[PDB]
Amino acid sequence: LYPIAVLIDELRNEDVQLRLNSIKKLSTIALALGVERTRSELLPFLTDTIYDEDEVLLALAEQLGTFTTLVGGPEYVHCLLPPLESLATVEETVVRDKAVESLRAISHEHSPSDLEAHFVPLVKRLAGGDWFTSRTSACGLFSVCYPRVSSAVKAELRQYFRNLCSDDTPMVRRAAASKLGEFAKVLELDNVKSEIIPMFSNLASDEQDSVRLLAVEACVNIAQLLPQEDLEALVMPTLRQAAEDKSWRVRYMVADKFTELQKAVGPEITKTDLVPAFQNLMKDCEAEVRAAASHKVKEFCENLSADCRENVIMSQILPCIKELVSDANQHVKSALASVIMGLSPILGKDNTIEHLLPLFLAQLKDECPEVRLNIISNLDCVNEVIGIRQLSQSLLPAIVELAEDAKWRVRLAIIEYMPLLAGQLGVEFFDEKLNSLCMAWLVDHVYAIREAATSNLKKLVEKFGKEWAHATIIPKVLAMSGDPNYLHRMTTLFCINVLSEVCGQDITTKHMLPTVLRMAGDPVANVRFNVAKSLQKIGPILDNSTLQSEVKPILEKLTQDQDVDVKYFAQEALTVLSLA
Amino acid sequence: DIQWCFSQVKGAVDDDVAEADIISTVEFNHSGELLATGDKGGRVVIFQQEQENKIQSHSRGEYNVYSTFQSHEPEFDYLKSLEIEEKINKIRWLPQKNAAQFLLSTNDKTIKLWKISERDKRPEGYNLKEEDGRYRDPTTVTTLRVPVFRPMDLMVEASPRRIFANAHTYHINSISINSDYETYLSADDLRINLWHLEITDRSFNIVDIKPANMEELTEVITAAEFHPNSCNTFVYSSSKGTIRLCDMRASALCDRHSKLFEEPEDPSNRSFFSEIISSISDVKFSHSGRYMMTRDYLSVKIWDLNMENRPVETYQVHEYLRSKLCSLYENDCIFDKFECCWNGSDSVVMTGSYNNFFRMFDRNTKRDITLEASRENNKPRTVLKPRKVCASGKRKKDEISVDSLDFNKKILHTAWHPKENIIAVATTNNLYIFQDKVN
Amino acid sequence: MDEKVFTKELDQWIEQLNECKQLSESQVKSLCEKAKEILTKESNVQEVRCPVTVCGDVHGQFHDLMELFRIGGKSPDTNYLFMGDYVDRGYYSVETVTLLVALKVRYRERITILRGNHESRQITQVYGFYDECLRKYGNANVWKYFTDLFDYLPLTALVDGQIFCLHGGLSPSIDTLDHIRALDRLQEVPHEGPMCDLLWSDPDDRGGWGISPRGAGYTFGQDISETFNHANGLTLVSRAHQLVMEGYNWCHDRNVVTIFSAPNYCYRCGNQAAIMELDDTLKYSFLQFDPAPRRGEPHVTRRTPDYFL
Amino acid sequence: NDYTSQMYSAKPYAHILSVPVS
Repeated sequence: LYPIAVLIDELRNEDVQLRLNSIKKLSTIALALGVERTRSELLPFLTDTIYDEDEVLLALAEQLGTFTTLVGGPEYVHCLLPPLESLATVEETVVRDKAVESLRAISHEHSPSDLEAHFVPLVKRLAGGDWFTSRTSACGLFSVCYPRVSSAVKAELRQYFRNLCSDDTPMVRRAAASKLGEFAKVLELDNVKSEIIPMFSNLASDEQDSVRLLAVEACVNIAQLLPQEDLEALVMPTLRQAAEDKSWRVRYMVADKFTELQKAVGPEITKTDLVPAFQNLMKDCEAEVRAAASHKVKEFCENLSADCRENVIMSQILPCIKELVSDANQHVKSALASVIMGLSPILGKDNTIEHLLPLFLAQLKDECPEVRLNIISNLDCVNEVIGIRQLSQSLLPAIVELAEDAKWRVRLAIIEYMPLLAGQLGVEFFDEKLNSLCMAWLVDHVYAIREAATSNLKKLVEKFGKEWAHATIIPKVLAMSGDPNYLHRMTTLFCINVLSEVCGQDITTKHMLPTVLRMAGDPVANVRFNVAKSLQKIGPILDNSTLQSEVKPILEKLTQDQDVDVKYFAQEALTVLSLA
Repeated sequence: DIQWCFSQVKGAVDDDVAEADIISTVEFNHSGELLATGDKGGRVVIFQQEQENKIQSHSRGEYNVYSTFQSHEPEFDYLKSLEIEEKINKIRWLPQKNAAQFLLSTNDKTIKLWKISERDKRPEGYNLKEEDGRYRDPTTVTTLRVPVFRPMDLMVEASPRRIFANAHTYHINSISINSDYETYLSADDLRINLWHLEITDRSFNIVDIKPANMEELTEVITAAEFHPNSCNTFVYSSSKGTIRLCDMRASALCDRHSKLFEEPEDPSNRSFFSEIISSISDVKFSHSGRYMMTRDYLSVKIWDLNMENRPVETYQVHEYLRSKLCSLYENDCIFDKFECCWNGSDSVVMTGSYNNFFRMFDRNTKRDITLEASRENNKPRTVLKPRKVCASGKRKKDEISVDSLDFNKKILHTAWHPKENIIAVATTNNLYIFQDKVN
Repeated sequence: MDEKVFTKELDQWIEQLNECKQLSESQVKSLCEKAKEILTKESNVQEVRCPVTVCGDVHGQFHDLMELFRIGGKSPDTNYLFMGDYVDRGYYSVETVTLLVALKVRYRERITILRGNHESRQITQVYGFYDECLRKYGNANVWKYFTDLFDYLPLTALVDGQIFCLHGGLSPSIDTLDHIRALDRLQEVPHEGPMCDLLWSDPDDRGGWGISPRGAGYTFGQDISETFNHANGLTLVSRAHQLVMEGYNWCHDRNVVTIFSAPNYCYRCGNQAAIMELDDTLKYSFLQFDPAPRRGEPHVTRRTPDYFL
Repeated sequence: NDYTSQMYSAKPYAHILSVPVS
């Protein structure tokens, strides 16, 4: 009982953190006081406490939303309305959204009688107030309280909504345009056709554009409702007027929502009206519009009329892409190149080698490394269809020119991408041409590149197998371990560490162990305690006999060096390996 | 024609004010009740109107203080490490959202966003202590009661709600809430950003005229604005005379304007100073939406949104100083960022001047008056008398000679009640409230 | 006994600091005492043997330090030899200095940190370090701990007796390291004196002697530097504390080299940075690099943001 | 006519000019 009176005196406080972690456990205080005590005297203390911060109210809103049972259940849930209503008026948008969410949540608890008695009047008060924050918060409650009321109440609610969507501020108007779709989803179809379409058109033709750019999503959610014999009589004019808008924001929001538009309006209306609008979008005057449009190329063509797919593609879409590829804006090419590939498995090998391959080579000679990165990463689509021979005849210039430039970020990227290419292309061509690049990276100057190639060796070996490993992979690095610089020697040790656990115990014991023992005598101490670390890591795969025969005496020697770091690490090794 | 009658005075009463006593901006509310005044040093003050007590109708209430809060503290920007300042440049009132009254505020490099709210309730009682603060024994607790809210006196507060800091290289000098209660802009001397009111960690540069080699600075931005009815028309000024009018519909980056209002300079005036006396100072739109005043140093000019190469009207503020220009340059008074303000319904203009004069030209009747703000020669409910300046020696008991004006009391900032005729001229240290003579 | 738990505690501290999270005052006090009792042994001149990776000014730019660690190999695999300047306008100066001192305490042999000119109580108070301590810790105790710790830092460093490293320049009253061994380091560096010249002087392309604009130290010319170099039997002098556009710059007939390690100094000059890699054969090299892309900064992006679509 | 022989106006907006560093 004492902690209860502790917590109670933390609501009224002067520290935001103490108030926060006291308000977090309101359920405990409620269970302490009880149902009657809470409903009688607690909530009136939470209704007026609007002297607070963002996160305090943000937690209080959810906590109040979850009290549907501490107050008693579906008889007194209508006693949490004052505090949530008084939360639905604050200015911080996140608090308003949490309050609206909790209101929609607890709306599923009132009896329909209690619904029509108390909840609907709450909607009328909130959607008829003066402070436009109230109306904004009320815009999104009709969806959860519509279906379970009487007819006259339904008419009243629709009248309120139509009085909302014609407000004189822009914020109310836009926050009603948003929920237009969620509201129209539940309206009966005749009521939809009669009332929703006029408000929808009035919105879509509003004087602002921050209000027009939501009518597009409204159009998607509405067109997913009407029968096919109406999508042209009611919706399509609005859409055709949107796809030629004067403010690029609406054009963008049309582009970004193109595949859903197609799915909804159906392939007939797509093939009839969207393709010309699609081209008009792709030849836009702004950058971001072309960005979105080009980004949406593949999925668009991949859902056209199954019969006339290839015809319309080859007849209309390809010249637009042939123009796009030679653009001057970076992001446009960066977007297009990464998605263009999906056209080959649908155009077929002949049309591919005829048209696509020319601009593939035109892309692979770009100047912004991101373009080449995308077009190299996304090669599986064309490799599955036309074979990697004709492309691999010329890919090597791209990879080589990419993996030698100045800024090491792109080198790191191509090293990250190398495993995919090697696993997708073939091992013979790899060992014939590319195999020197990994060895050239292993001794790179920038440490990050060295670690990248280090992990790349493991990935490549586990991809192919240890046979090709002991064929064309380890011996050379062990030979390289005799460089004049110590960093490359430690790098060879790193490769041994990352490779031992996969290159087979026999191959390890027969090839790398003598190298480790020889490296254990390097003059500089860095290599020596790194050798200690390597032995500690590699111990498990070895045998106890090998340990006792060679490793243990080396550890005893290394525990006696002139410095202290190797001593410490060798003590650690002996300890956690039971070699003490 | 209307008459102006001294009706109040505020602030200091002496003539020995310190540095942080110089009223540096004055901006009425949207309705007209409140009236901010952010003098130097950051001490934003807020004057509420005494609402109309229905017992007295004609006497529209005088102004009383409502709150007070420091805006900006001194600072040191170790990166450049010189003198980050504590001035107040531009106050702007967001519309009515709830019982609060928000308002932006800006020193030279960081825009806050304050809030003015009211509190009239408090809790009384505890469960671990008594009201005295003397703790009871943690075992003596036997019953539990919850703190309740009991009425109290009225109280206000001003908590910094957001801070849009650290984005501008040079000095911010303009703000404008947009048209849709969601965005706004803020134009430094070479860039322009476009914030979002509820996101304090991003921006969107939208205009940049910085030459690659910083040797050739030709134009600098001096004021921006939006359109009071359009969502996509901001009209940032310049420093050589031009007033570009971009359009955020054609292309996102509005470096490609859609108009260029520019006077075709006349060789009959350019002798030694046109390039410095032809710099715009504050480009204001009009409550209608069409005209757009631009008070330069020597002449108010009313442009039009449908006539590029020429103004519709023109007025002269203190044209008798075109000879004194030379001497005025000798004490840096030739550089002085003045400001104007429209009528509530586009019928009258006004602008500050030298020696506590503030003319107000007229749109329809082309008449122009010249008042004078001074505490001594007047009393509440008196009537002001139009003064008269004289260029030559014709000084006959009703004028003030040109060689007697004190170019040290400059009425820079003014205001105008958005509906009625209660102007608020802000002198070097006071906040005169010349009310109209209601009849 | 205590050594094992202390090493584990230091490992936890380093792991936590690696994601930019500060510590508590008790931890700072314990680490400062340990650093005191460790650094009290090392003399003014310190002979650290090759291999080593020389560094330069970091000036509190933590992300640049992380980029350096990603470029020149993670500690303690690669040795390091810093040249002070962990303060003056870094965004995370306290994090940088505590990371460096923690690495020094845990790896008292691998790493060696010299003394900078800017780490003096008045200098850190003026140039934002005191402000950073106030705004992050809520008091000035940690600043005092760091300032008193700064006294124990060695003046210079030596590599095989040929490569001489110091924060700034030389002094007219100092002729060889024998006076350096005689000089006391347990005192504040004044605005005048041989130590001030050691920490504040600079080499100049022009001849003669000039006064540094910073109000302290005197700029030694080519002649004095060359006479010192051939008198002491050295090959070159490695210095820092001078911003250069191309990261590193040879000077005075390749005798004195200037090294910077804070790319894009003060976030506006937009320079480059490099670290002099030193090998066992003493074939000095350089590894230029650019500042790492960061996150969280207020972006003035010409590209449209997500709120304006 | 005027006698402040000059042909520049970088005076009022001075800090907009270099004032670059240090």
